[PDB]
Amino acid sequence: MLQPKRTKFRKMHKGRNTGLAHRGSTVAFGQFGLKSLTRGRMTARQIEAARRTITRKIKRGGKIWIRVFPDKPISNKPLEVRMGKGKGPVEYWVCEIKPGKMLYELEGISEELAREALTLAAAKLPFKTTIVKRTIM
Amino acid sequence: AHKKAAGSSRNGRDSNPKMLGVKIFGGQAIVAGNIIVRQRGTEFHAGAGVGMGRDHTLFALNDGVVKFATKGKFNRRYVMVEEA
Amino acid sequence: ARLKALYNNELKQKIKEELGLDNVMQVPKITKITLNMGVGGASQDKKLLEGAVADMTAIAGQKPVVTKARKSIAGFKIREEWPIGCKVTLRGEQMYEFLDRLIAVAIPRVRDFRGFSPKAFDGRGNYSLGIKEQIVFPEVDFDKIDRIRGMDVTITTSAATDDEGRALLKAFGFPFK
Amino acid sequence: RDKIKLVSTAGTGYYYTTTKNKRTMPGKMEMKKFDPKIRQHVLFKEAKI
Amino acid sequence: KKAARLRRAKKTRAHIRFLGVYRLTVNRTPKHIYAQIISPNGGEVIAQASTLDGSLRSGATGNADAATSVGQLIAERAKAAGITKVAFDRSGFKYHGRVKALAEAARENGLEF
Amino acid sequence: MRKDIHPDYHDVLFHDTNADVFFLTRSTVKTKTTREYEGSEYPYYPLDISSASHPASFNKR
RNA sequence: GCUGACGACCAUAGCACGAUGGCACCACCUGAUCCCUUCCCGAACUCAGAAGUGAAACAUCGUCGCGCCAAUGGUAGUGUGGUUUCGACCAUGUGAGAGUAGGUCAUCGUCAGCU
RNA sequence: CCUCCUAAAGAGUAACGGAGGAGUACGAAGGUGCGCUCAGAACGGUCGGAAAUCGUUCAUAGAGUAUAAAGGCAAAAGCGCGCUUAACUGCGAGACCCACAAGUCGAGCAGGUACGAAAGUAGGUCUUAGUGAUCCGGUGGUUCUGUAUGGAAGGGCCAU
RNA sequence: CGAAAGCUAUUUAGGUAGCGCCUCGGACGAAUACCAUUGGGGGUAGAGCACUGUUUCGGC
Repeated sequence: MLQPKRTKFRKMHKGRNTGLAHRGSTVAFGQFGLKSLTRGRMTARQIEAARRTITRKIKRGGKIWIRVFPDKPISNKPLEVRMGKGKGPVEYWVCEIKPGKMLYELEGISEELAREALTLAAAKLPFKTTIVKRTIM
Repeated sequence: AHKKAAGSSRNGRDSNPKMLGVKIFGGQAIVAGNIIVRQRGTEFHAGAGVGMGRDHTLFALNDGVVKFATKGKFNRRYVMVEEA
Repeated sequence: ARLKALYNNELKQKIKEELGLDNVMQVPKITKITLNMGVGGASQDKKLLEGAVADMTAIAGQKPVVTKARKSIAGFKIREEWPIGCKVTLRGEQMYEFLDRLIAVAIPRVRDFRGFSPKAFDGRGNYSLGIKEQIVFPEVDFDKIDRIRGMDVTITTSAATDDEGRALLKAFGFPFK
Repeated sequence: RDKIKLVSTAGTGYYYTTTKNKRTMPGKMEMKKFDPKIRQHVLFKEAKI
Repeated sequence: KKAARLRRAKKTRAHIRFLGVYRLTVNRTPKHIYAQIISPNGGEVIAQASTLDGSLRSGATGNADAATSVGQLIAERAKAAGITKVAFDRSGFKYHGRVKALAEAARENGLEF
Repeated sequence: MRKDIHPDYHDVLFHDTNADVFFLTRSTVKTKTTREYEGSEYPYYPLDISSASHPASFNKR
């Protein structure tokens, strides 16, 4: 369950998720990436489940890079509380995902067993994804 | 109220507006005493024809036209009054 | 200032020829000698500081300036601008006379003296030594002494390299090794 | 800081008014201030406000 | 150091430029002393006097007497150029000795400041 | 040098009597006897040491 | 041709490295009587001077190592009108930042002095 | 009441929105003239260390700014020293802000003053918080009034 | 002809008051609006890590 060690501020404005991932849309460290075609929030729980399912399938013969870090706190209001009376407490952390962003990179393994692990990970993620190769331009 | 997460972090204070900023812009006619910039510190510095108040307010020392420039080795923003 | 006269007479030329310097103005020379007597026990007794001032006045021959703390340190119980040391800067004939005295009368009176190590240069041709017992100087007298204290002697020279600094100090007969 | 009166020594009854710390300044203060009743700078002495 | 001297001259230089008056800048070296009068715009020299002038070139320059002569001569040159009211600019030099002697000579030989 | 703020500082004649080598220099030390030199007489300070003097077993039994 | 003073300008002007310069000028430099300096110190400031040196500094010259500057094209954003699956898209106007090619070891003014 | 953000690149702009401060301090911590430059890091050095004071080399501020934050700060607004009272009196062209009541900035003029050799600078403090209308009552001044008249009482005006 | 449901204040909050907005009368007369060209200041959208933080991998 990724989380910043410490933050400048506890709570954050909602913001907007708009635009394409012009940064982080490249397989940078690995040989094989899983990139998102849709936008949304990637919860730290989703990142942890996907990392577990890739690690199990690659079995300590390959290297994984997690390109997403959840650094946005999301507040939640408990049940049976009226509107107002101050912003709710932080319950979990997300990363903002734009269409195009690499989420996971794999290197040091066969293409087939990398595609299997990436498909397995995609199954646990709230995104339409695609598997991308490393090109050079 | 399940999870009791209604945590009071009470901060609803704010100060009154100060109405700072540029009052007269470049190329405008100006008479002596007219306030040009209200600011905190010297975001703009006083060049020829403009004076500086205890509040860092910039005002025309003489009549003319307001001119903005970047001058000096600190690349500072300067306001001048040109006799024109 | 017999050392001043002797340096301007023969030490300068022989240093030039020994270092193989091209320009007479490239020769190293001593610019200042600073005596420091930092007493960290001050601001809690207020007797040691005046004793050290008196001892420095006796040794250097100048009125020393009381150096005060540049910061607060809780570990040493030191606050801003508290007098915690003494320093005197000697230049010109005063510095040359002090150097002659330290070389000829003071350093030999150091108990268990085996020489001053030559690696005690800062790397810019400046030398520094520490005298553990100040009674080495004949000016201060053993009979009516307050207590045993030490001192720092820093020789700031015009040299730019450690070799030039050590050659300059060897020219005056400094006890190296 | 207590409020005190700095009164003209010219006897014109003119006074300035100010504040002071009676712990870092326990004596009565005195300054040369301008007296408009005689149009001169004279000594003003602290008095009780 | 000229860097420190120019650091400590800039306050007076900027205040004189704000005042918008002609300025009598001095500049002394161990050998010579110079005095020149600059326009309020700050980029025009309209009068000058140094110890490089032939009258006092081959003489005891670098001296308080030479400074007195240079001040006396620039006062005459300013008078002949139409300048009567300047602001003195010691240029970071202390107002003392040679600079003071030049200023007193210029102040007594017609220039008022 | 500021006047009337610095200590006494006058001539003195240190003398290493072991090697019998003199050292004429300015110092603040107040001596007792004023031994004469070639020029004149300065306060004289005797010195024990100075820079001119300071520097298997089986077969035996 | 060079030096100095004061400016314009404020990195394409800077940094770094190397080279040249002592007739003028500048800088170190000599001494501390005198003026004046130091919570101590002729270091700095100040004065009186020329025995010495361009060593340092400074000035000038060279270069692309850094810095700085910087297109064209594209992309992002965006005013107006329309559409929309709410992501955006179309018409029109506008148009970055980053990055790339490239550029740069400044350019001028007044006055004085030596040649 | 002050600072930041929300606040949509002029101003303004709400929420029981997100974060922090104030209800003071200072006769120097004000004025002026003169002078200075910080935090750190490494190397050397008696006690002495991770870090005291001393020396050196880099160091445009990675410091400081009485205090929160923002903005600013080398001509330093930061840090010293000498002398001082401009933390003046009468005002104020002209602006800013503003429902009003208030609030803010201000060259210049007169008089007296301080510092400076001078041109000058100075009407508090880097600035933006440190605040409370009127009534009533007190106090220091004042010829303005003074219920027949002269006073006085009381009232008014100026300061508090 | 033609609003407002705003700002400020209020023992105020569904009341009231100044201002804003409506109308009528008078004064004034282009000082107004639109567009073209043009002089300004900005820190938002976007973007980016130069600061404050935060993040991953490799080297050390």
